[PDB]
Amino acid sequence: GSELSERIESFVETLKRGGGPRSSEEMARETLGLLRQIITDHRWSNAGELMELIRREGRRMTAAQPSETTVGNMVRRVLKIIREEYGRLHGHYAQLQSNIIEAINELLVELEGTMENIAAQALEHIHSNEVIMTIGFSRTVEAFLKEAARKRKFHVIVAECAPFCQGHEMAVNLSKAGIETTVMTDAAIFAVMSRVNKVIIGTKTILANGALRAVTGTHTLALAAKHHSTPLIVCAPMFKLSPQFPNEEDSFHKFVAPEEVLPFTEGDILEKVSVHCPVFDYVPPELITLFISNIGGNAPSYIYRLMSELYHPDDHVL
Amino acid sequence: YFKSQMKEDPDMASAVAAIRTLLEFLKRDKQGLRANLTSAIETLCGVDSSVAVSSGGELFLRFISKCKKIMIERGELFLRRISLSRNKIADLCHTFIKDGATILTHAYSRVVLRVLEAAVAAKKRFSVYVTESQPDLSGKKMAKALCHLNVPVTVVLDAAVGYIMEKADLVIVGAEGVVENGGIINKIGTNQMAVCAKAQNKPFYVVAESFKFVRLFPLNQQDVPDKFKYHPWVDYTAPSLITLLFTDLGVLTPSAVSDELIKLYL
Amino acid sequence: KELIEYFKSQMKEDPDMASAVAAIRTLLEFLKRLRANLTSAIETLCGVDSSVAVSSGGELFLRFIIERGELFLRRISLSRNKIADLCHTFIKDGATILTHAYSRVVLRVLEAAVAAKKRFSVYVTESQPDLSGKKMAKALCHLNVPVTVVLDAAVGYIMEKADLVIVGAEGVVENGGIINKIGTNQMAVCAKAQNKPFYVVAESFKFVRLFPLNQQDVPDKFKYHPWVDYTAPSLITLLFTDLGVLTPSAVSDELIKLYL
Repeated sequence: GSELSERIESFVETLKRGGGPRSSEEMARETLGLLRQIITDHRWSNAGELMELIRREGRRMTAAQPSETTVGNMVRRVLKIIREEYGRLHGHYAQLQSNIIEAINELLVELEGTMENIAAQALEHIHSNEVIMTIGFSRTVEAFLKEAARKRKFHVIVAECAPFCQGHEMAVNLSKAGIETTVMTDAAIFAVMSRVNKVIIGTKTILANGALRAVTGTHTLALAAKHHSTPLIVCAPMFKLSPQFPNEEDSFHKFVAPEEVLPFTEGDILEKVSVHCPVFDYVPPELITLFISNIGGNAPSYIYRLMSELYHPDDHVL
Repeated sequence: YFKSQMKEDPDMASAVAAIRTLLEFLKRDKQGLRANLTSAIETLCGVDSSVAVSSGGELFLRFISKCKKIMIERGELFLRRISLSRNKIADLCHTFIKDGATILTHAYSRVVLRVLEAAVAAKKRFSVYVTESQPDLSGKKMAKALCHLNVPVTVVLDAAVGYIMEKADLVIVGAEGVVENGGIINKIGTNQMAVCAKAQNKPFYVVAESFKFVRLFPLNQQDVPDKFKYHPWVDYTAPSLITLLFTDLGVLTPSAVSDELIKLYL
Repeated sequence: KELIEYFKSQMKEDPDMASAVAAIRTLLEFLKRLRANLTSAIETLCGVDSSVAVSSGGELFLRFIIERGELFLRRISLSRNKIADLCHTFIKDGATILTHAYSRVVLRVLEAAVAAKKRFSVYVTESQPDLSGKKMAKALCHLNVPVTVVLDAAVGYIMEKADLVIVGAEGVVENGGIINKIGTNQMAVCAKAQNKPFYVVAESFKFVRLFPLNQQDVPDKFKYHPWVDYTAPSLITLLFTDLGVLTPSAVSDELIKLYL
């Protein structure tokens, strides 16, 4: 009844006015739960109206915050599941809901298992007496390093982001487990080159041409890695695959208040100074080497193949 | 033969002209029809030496995979799909142009012109640079066609390709054929401009339809067939110099067109 | 003006010289019949003939300078022979030469190579704005050389069939680049992309006090559809001048010593 609508506006408002869950896995889980509840307690006598309603809700969620491509992936996966069930049955109208609920539950179980599946492949790409560099705070790279360091010993260098110094928390968490981490600013990135053996970083999402969207300063790291010919492996689960190619996207990066960059107490010079604080950036696909996910490492040229199964081509525009 | 008298419409291309000529001459029979179709295709390409014409003829003859009722119905629908492919490509490609951007083009191309007209219909402002196309003057005719679209245009010599490269934002050109690896076959003044764009790190976009997919795997400029080059009129572009390809099957990377070519059974 | 008649007559009389050479002849022939008027004559000559070579020659003459005026042209007369002798060694039998425009210095180099009992093929660019590749091919065909003419748009198609690239230069800049025909930068880029040697042949009176960073740094009075362009020194392999073989990084010291 009204409870579903109330949860819908609450989710939309908490997505729009600010950030939601700290981890993307929880966000995906609650998006799947919201979609399942929408499917359950709604009146729909055929698949077409259900898909239309799901598409409308996905469009509303995307318009709430387009900077994050997490809810839209869940909407597209649900639409693909609906289409697959309809093709299996009609190719009906009686046991569709139970099949949909089962598909949602298995998808949730797989999403829960992605973390362990990714963490299980830590020892293959990491050796002893190696130098690994990470930028920012990521829950996947941290698990990778902590699983790889329980059997070997290496060196990790963590660089924090200038506006949001989230790398300090990552360095503290790693050093609490005995990894011998280092803390340094973004300026000394080219200087620290020529001594790093491997680069392992995360990303917010993966584009269609193999590109990815990550925190600011990742483009400089990729350029330095390409200049020094060091491998660059990105660990990201399967729900970060965005089926949209990189367009012009003048609003690709998220712009926040200039308070983080420049304090409000600067004086009268703030009336004629332009301050911009982008959050994300664009990394060309040619600067990436490997893509580690829950089904195994894959080349950047397998992104379209991986995406084709996940999302139906007609749902790319949603 | 008969392709010459369907050239009354300048909007349509030579490959589609051969396709519709084959469709019209199909309903003249009085299996052995495959040999007749092959001979008709050979006579069609004997007048105009284009890879696009041969690929389109092969794709047209591929629908085989009295009992002629089924066969005839496919030609008109196929022609309608080629007709809608241009609009689909324009719709998919017009989103990559921003306000105030500079666009560099090589020679005349109806697909590029349609994409530009769609972008102008999307309320966007941009400038176009066209190479004069010294062998046959087609860049100036493309500029003349774009003149009445209220779009600022300027024709430059083929020699001055690397001089204005830094002033361009993106490069979009057509293609007379897509090879298996991922490269394209276009006018002679294409490979060097692509090399200059790659050296300047400018994006390189290619727009082509699905009937221009040819099954060739060249390794250099001399690996292309001699019948297609005829002062050569066609060259080869490496797939590593192409950023994205916009076709009627969706946006495809240079490494992703090989799978489409294999699945097309051409 | 008061010297354009002499300028045009000198251009009409002998075809072997260049615009800078003709300007030098006009200058030292009007010298007998001073800094201000000489500078005005150089300025009006540069205005009438828009080329960096004329300005470079006039400035070098003004710095060098009646008994001292003969040395400059007496030296530059045999400077071409010295450059040809220095450059003809780098050509091997069976090699392929890729030229862009028509220049007498590279013609002398090729004729010295053919006089040294060598066999090679020459590819020339038709020079679309003013047809000079055809003129070069017609002037070189009667040297018993298999020379063919290609289009301006075919530079990237015949790159794989060329062993080395030899082109002229109308002016050398401080960083080691050259100011050549408009279609030279793309040829240099294509040669660099295929690891093809790029040899530049020029004299010593073509040095200018210019340090361009891109195509927009070239003065508008020299480009005038531009006529010339800028080539980065990183795309040049070697330079052959009358002052010996010079690396692109060594041009700055020679320019400083020459006092522009």
